Amino acid sequence: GSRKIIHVDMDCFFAAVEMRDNPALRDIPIAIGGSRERRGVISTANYPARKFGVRSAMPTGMALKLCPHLTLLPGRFDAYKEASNHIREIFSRYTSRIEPLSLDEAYLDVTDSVHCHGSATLIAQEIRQTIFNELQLTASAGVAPVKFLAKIASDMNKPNGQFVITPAEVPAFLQTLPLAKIPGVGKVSAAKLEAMGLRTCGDVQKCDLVMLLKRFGKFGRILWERSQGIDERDVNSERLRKSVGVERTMAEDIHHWSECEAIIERLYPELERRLAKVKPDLLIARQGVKLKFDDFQQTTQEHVWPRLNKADLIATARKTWDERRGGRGVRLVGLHVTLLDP
DNA sequence: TCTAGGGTCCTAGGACCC
DNA sequence: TAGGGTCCTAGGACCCT
Ligand SMILES: [Mg+2]
Ligand SMILES: [Mg+2]
Repeated sequence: GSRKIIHVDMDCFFAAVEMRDNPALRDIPIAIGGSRERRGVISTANYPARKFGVRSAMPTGMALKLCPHLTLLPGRFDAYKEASNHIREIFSRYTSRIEPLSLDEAYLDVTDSVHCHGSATLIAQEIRQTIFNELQLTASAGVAPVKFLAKIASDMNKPNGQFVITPAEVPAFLQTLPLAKIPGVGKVSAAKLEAMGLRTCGDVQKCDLVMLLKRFGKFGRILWERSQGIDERDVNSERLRKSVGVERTMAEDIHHWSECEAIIERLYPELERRLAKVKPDLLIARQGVKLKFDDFQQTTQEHVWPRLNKADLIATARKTWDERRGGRGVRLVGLHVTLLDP
């Protein structure tokens, strides 16, 4: 009983939308990201910019040093949300078994699909073609028997391509697969694994589950499982958002409580507006604040609270400011709510 | 170069309950 | 009756763009 999992992933999503809506941007290096003066980072870049080394999460000052002609865009999030809604509606034409992971990607379980003669390869191709036909954006896709391999596979033939891993091909694929390619294995984990001589899934296959469990806890079981292609996580179409946050990094650090309070006055109506979209009565489980300091340590303090309330967020930020700032500049202020459970 | 803003999930100590 | 359970909370790795 092998499943058929597709992972669909839009190509250079934000930049692809901006190029479609303004073809003057198609052939020059562009990126969505905050300006160097706004102390921004790159959200994403198109391929002309990626050629210079520009990457997501790169500080904008670095991207502009690599690519002096980089054209920087602020982002049009309703445009991306509209594209997201459209591709999820296209997914629904093939299956209801859809787990979105972000605006531009989703897992599909097409095990029980009768479309395209049961071929997940052809379903993926048809989805990608339909997306191009109806949105004039391209997507890539990965097909595999489990989630994480499908998600890895969708990167292998990007842009505008796809890659299929059959069960017969899984062992050879895993043997030299870098651990850092597994979603959830990030820089810190890959470095700790590298330092004990573990770089690939083939390396972890030579390890004892008990050792990994002592050395990493539950993460060690996930590493053990993924390194032999085990991933029983079902595609789940019923996940719901659990939190809403609004935060801003200032162009210059602030050093005075008056400046912090003034920023919160701007953030609060935005938090209220976004909460009201999903919870019109503003009823919540917790609310709280975030400060990030000029040396990049960050603190959050949140608490049980029944309904979004500005004065309590200001009061809480004042306590955090007085108690934890230690004369440092503050580069970021944020507000936060935790939503009621169901 | 100088480090975003939207989030999910896991950990772990103490409070609290029995 | 010596420890078994379950929330509150802060922090941090990690994910997407
Ligand atoms: Mg993408
Ligand atoms: Mg994606």
